Amino acid sequence: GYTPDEKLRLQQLRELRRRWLKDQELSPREPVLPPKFLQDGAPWKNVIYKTYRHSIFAVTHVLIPVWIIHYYLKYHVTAKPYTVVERKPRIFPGDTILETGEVIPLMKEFPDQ
Amino acid sequence: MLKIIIPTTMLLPMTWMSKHNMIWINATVHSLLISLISLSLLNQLGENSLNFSLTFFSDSLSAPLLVLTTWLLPLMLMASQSHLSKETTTRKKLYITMLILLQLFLIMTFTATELILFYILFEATLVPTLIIITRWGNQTERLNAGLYFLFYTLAGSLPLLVALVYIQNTTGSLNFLIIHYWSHPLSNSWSNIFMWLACIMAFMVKMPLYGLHLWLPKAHVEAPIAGSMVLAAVLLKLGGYGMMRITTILNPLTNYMAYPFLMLSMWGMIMTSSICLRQTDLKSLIAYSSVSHMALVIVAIMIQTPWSFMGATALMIAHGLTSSMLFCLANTNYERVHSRTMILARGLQTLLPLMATWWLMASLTNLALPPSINLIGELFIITASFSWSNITIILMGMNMMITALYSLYMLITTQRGKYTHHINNIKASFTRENALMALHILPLLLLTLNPKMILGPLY
Amino acid sequence: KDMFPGPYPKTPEERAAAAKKYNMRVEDYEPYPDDGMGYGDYPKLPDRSQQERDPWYDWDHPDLRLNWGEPIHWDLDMYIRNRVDTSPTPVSWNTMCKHLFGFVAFMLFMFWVGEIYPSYQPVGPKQYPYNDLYLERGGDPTKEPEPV
Amino acid sequence: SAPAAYLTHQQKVLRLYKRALRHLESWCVHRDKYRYFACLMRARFDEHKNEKDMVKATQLLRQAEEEFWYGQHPQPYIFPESPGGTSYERYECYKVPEWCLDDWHPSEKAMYPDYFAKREQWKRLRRESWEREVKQLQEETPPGGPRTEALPPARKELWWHIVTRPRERPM
Amino acid sequence: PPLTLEAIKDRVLYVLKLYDKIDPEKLSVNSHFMKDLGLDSLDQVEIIMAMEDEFGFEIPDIDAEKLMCPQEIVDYIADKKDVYE
Amino acid sequence: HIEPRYRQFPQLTRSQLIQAEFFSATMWFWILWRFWHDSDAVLGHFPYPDPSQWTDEEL
Amino acid sequence: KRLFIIKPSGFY
Amino acid sequence: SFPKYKPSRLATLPATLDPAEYDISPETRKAQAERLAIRSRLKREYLLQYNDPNRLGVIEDPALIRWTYARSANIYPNFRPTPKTSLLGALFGIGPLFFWYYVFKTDRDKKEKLIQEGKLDQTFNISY
Amino acid sequence: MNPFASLTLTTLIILTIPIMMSNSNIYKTNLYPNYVKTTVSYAFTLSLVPLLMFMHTGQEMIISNWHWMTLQTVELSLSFKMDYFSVMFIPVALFVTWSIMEFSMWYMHSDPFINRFFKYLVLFLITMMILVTANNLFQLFIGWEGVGIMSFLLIGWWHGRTDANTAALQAILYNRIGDIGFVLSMAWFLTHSNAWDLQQIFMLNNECPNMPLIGLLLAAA
Amino acid sequence: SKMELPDYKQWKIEGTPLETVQEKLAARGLRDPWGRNEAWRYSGGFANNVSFVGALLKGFKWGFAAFVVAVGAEYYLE
Ligand SMILES: CCCCCCCCCCCCCCCCC[C@@H](O)O[C@H](CO[C@H](O)CCCCCCCCCCCCCCC)COP(=O)(O)OCC[N+](C)(C)C
Repeated sequence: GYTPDEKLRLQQLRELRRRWLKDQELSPREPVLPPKFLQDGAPWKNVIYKTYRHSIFAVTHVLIPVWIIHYYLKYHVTAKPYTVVERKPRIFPGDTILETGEVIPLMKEFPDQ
Repeated sequence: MLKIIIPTTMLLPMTWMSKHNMIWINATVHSLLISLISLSLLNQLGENSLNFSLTFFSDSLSAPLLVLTTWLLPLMLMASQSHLSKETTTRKKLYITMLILLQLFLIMTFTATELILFYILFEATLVPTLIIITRWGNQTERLNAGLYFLFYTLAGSLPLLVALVYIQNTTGSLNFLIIHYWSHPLSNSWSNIFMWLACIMAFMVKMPLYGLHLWLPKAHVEAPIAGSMVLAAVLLKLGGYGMMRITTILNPLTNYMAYPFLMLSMWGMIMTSSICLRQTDLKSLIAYSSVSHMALVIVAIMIQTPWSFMGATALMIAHGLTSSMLFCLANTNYERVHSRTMILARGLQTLLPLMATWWLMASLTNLALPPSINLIGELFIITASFSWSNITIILMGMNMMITALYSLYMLITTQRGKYTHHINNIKASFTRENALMALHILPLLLLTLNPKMILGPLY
Repeated sequence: KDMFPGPYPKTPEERAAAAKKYNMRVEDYEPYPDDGMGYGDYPKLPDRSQQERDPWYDWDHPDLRLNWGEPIHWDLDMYIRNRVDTSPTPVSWNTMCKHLFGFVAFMLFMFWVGEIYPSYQPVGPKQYPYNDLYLERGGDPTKEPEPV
Repeated sequence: SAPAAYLTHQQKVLRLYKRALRHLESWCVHRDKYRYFACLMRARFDEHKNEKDMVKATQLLRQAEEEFWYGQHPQPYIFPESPGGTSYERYECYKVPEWCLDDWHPSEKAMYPDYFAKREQWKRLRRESWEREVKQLQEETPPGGPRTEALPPARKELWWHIVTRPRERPM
Repeated sequence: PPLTLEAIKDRVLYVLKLYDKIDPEKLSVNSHFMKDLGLDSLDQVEIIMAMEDEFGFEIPDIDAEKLMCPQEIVDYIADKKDVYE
Repeated sequence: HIEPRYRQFPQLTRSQLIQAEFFSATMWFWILWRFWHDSDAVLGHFPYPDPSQWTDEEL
Repeated sequence: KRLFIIKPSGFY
Repeated sequence: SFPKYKPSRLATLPATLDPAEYDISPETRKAQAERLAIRSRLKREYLLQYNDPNRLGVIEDPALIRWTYARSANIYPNFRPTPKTSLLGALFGIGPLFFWYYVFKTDRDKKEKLIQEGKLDQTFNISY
Repeated sequence: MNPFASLTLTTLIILTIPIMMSNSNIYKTNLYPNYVKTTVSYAFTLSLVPLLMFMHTGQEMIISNWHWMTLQTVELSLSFKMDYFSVMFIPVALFVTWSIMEFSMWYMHSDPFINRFFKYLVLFLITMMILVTANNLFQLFIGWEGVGIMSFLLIGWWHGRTDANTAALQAILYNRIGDIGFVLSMAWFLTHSNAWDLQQIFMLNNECPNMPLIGLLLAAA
Repeated sequence: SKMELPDYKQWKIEGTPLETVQEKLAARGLRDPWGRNEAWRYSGGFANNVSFVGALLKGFKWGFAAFVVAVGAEYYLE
């Protein structure tokens, strides 16, 4: 059971608030200054984005790093010992490419499945 | 060098003769230049300590500190120059003189060389910082604070003084190089023990020790920020520098006398950090964080293992920059709202972003995470400490716990969360603010790339 | 002014000034009391983490959740939320403690009695079934020193 | 939004009812079983003492509180807006108070001429209004009782507080 | 669902209609709840919780005490959702 | 693109159901094809008591 | 657009 | 039901179970009327402060200042020596650090006797 | 071999670039995130290759391109061991995270600051890569702790409600408690084995280590 | 572009499991006013719960067949 004065209060504030929110709305009010702007717009004049965008993007992000980092590879690996240490390949009974060699052993095993 | 030191004197005439509304630019620009000149000193040598005049030398231990000390002046200027404005021109012009006079005493007291010269400057630093704390601090308590800052230094320093004189009588010269070479052990008895404390207590006061640190928070609560940045970032560290110096003598006695101070330190670190976890107001929180880190330096010095001195150097510098950074970064809030108490700031992030970013970087390196020079500085001394006693890790680990918490805490309490409603006072971040803290934090991050020039002599 | 907290509970007739001063006259004024901890003439308030106070009320400071001049609990910060929450719990406290600590206890003892009787070894009685394998021994004798 | 008032018995037993009923859904899960036990529950409240003297009744509450507290379920369902919430304040990151925009400086303020125009209209309305709420508040109030706010009588009515809260999901 | 005032008043009555104790023809947006209709509070709690439940919206208790007129309700949700429609 | 309804849930596009059903069927097709491709739930038999002649006992 | 967002000035 | 809740320092009893919530006398109702009176007094005040155009700046509430004051400046002037606090302070003070003193010193001695009189010294530990 | 070498390091490093682009105006655009999903896509495409060179011939690699700080005796240096584990694991992370990218573009599509959110995503993943790859133990520690703090930044994303903040703080707290053990171990290997490198430590510790393993276990906890 | 509300009248309770419940309350004689609301939208329309194991076998009806095509390919390879 609200007191009537409370009722009119809540009514008044409700009206004022809807008035506020209605005031909040914007129209063609969204705006911008004119917009180097030419440094971007001139480049877009001839680009064919549907394929070319993926082109340039991939060009940078995958082509440049590998060229660079591999050049850095000739730096650090050619420069110094133990910069890169391989596990050295397993060598089975089959001949090495280094100089033939290698041999199978016994093969005394019998029966199957 | 005598070359860097003259211009530092020369700014004073320049300050006084500067046009009344241009002085900040003068002092700023030339202080930056002289910083860059200071930087050339850094080269050092891999073997012999660098030398100059008969009366100066530049050990690797001093050089990064010297570079830092030269580096701070512009920063304090950028912080100060809006904090004060309504002050009369003659008084302001009087004011920066305190700062520069101060750093002049620092550039002199780092390169030493005689330990009596080093002492007299070591104690000479006390005056300008006193004047600054007392005349330009806010609120009443600063008066009282002045006294605590003062006597705790002198009561420590004075016996050291007499002790110094004594040695140059019991041996030849007081000079550092020869005493590094002519050094001979002092041992047990009882006279030699009092010699020990006499040559340690002053240095262990000036970088606060847990049983004696009481003046330090109560200094930082009071001092105008330009006083705070120096009182935190530098003077502590210089006390550490001197204590690293005088340990050329002593031994083997240090092996026997380290224990009590290792207890006050190893326990005081966890303790003060714990107090740090529940402050009422931020400006103190930072201060106790500072003591909580200096304890690490002081054990790092006393276990005397080379790793420990490496870590000593690194942590001294890193904590320098990060602490000063937190202070200016707190003063900004204090100016925007005059709250001081941390609770009123509340949702400061909501109303402005970039400061939240600096809060993030700064606190983030306060907790020390890799590969901050703070961290790497700290990990070494944990290593050497662990060599010294396998148990010790259980203490260090707790530190690394709490220093996380309160650090993040100061972040999440004064930022993340709701804005206070009525506090309309905030006004969207000046350029100088961002400029300033960017100036703290960038060097701190570049510096990680090249530790090898900061680790110091025992590298 | 005089608004700042004043020393010592021991103001039996002057207590009214104190109760007024913190804005809580209704003899809710509770000094800690005189004691050597040295905090005196400050209201002792019941412990209550801020969750306990009503969320739906429109507080002046909703995160702090504690309007305006209302005197603040001493250990505000420990109860500030994000810290200790002393909210009431449907199962009683001691029962909580007993159930969990007892649970971990049983968990451990059962565990270690388990450790006494490994699989493929066990208590001998069950071991009559549990026995198996042995098996593990192998390797060329060289492996005894190929690892050496 | 209807502050205070020292509490009374009826509303008390009512809130106990909505509460218990809700936890009862939290148990019964299915709309079905929940419906059944709900009807059974209200049936309990009426079948018991829907009318009685007070002194017995409070005892009946003291019974009910226990009987509830035992059955209250470790965690009730809670709507996200509610203080439990899966998102009690997810959006408080966003609700910036209006006065803060009043700071953008002209190069930004130019970009929304309309909104700012309307806004100065408002701020004008307030600064014009305020003395009236002063005199009225001064008027309707006795020394100053438990009640909060007071009715409009000819204009305005302490409105700036509520009317310009930053809605609910600003972003 | 950007939602509108008509949608609120409509969905609300659309729930009040289904409640048995109300006789649907007598229902009106302004129709009173106790002085008109004998539903009493013990059922009032039902209609309010069941009604908020439709939205997933939550009703604070002291505001639940007022309630009564359905228009007061649609007003209330209009405030909390800030529809301004 | 979809409308709220108030009970109907206008389950847009058959293609959705086509996809869902496609993956469920894809699942069973895999588990079964793999079940026929091999029975990995078994391999080689094992036994216990064996024969005393293989071991030792004498008397 | 349709409705005005509030937001602190981001210019500085 | 039977079991009954048992309140603790970390689990304060819910308000619904508090006996004081029930028994109620008109003077106690005057207590609630009073509490609402002062609470309404102050909140009315805070609203008069909160929103008139001319304030602009922050307005700190006095109670918070009494608190921050009482978390620092007021602690010492009171104090009082009391044997409970004094002994408790000696305990938390000198105690644990003596504890650590023995705990480190023994280990040090142990490593001493192993490095010297013994020969269990670590190898490779050339870093130092 | 060599192509494998350039390969893995590329399958890491390209991830860094968008963060760099974070100061570029494209970051301020709505357009940014799809460059990120595409970025992880290329990252994965590249990421498969080392696994296959790892397949049929089975080779494994360590590189330590640049010493960072030469101490006495010890000279720690960043070193990306690329064993079975580290090679196999990367495509997985790239894969699922790429799916998370595409998901998040829709889950958050209403949300402001979404671009920042993606920035934090990549920023997290890269630290994860720091952890899985690192040979030198210290580098494992930077990957460790950094992943921890990214966890903190993301848990608190809805920073308004307190519960998010407590959750974040809670996570950093227990992680830190683990970090104590991590540091204990990390010191002990240096004091004893004199190392901080998996080569050193695997080599010199045929003897039983009675204690470092348990603290390291706590860190694992 | 508001969607219309369906209908007040149309939500019959008779087909619902809930009707059984109202019967059970009728055994108590108790009245359960809300059911026509609760049951309407949920149980009473599209609702017709899918079997659990049947839900698990959502793809089996086609998968077994494509599998038959697969083994058919097996014999075809023979
Ligand atoms: C670096 C960290 C510092 C840690 C803490 C520093 C020292 C704390 C311990 C303080 C030492 C003792 C002083 C404490 C007060 C004693 C004097 C007096 O004020 O205390 C009386 C009461 O205190 C007790 O009588 C004294 C107990 C003292 C025992 C503690 C000593 C612990 C040893 C500490 C180490 C000592 C240093 C040795 C070198 C390592 C109260 O006076 P009063 O009210 O009028 O009369 C008594 C009232 N009666 C009759 C009702 C009882």
